[PDB]
Amino acid sequence: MNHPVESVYSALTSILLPYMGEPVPVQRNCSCCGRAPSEFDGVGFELVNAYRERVVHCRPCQTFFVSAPELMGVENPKKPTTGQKFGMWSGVGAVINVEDNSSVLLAPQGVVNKLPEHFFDHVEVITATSGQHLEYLFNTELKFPLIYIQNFGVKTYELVRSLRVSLSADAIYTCADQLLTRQNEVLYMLDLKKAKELHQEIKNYSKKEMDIFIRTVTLLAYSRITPEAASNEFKKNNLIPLLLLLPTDPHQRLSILHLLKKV
DNA sequence: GACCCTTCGGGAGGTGCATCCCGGTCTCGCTTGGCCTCC
Ligand SMILES: [Zn+2]
Repeated sequence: MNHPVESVYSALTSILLPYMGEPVPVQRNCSCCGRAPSEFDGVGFELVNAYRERVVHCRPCQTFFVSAPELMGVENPKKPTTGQKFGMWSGVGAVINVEDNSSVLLAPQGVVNKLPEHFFDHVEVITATSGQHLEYLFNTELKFPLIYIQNFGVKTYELVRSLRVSLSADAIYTCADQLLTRQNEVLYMLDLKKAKELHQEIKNYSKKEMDIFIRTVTLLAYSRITPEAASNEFKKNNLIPLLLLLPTDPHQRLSILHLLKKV
């Protein structure tokens, strides 16, 4: 009930209830989220995946494995009778406003084309690829708390177990269907407040100065240039006030630099 | 049957010629249904 998968379900995949079906009561914890059945009210969906594994899904988890061609379009013409699945979407992002329960679907142009017009009524779909997700996050006024599924992907189990609610702009969790262990959440943490202030301060610097700053920071983060050389370049180009806004973590530096080079 | 006394100075390069060219890969880290066999 009080879990991110329920939030995304109610906001985004509660549009496919009429093609979902009646759950079959179960006694084991859902294999997809992994949470105990105490919050599923004792019921569940019994299902077999393409690897012939007996899998239980809860009401939120099962929505990712539902075929609704009449609502989500046909994903592959070679298999008409199965449609686009939220758990099989790769390169498709989604921002879930938990408090408002509204959702925006950042899908590429091909996915938008495959979606029937009935889908756009329930879900507001903006045409954007995986590269323009950060553009949408940057420009749009996000409402918190929210769940930012950067890439729905195909690893639905790792997407559900990666779902983290982003309470504020300081730490926006980019869930991209890769298991969000505490060891790789730095790659999936988007510090949009710092990125926005760094972009605001990038305006004071010339295009050449900002290209030099970005290249120096990227090379240093990959240990291609010595810190002495990078410091010399920063001092010669007067980029120290930019550096004071950088996180000390090189992976965070790379993430925010990707954000800057996208905007 | 004991020492003698051990040389100088020359003069020590010149050239030529330093290639052509190939030809730089497949992959794959996921799930699903369709189709094809087959216990
Ligand atoms: Zn579940």
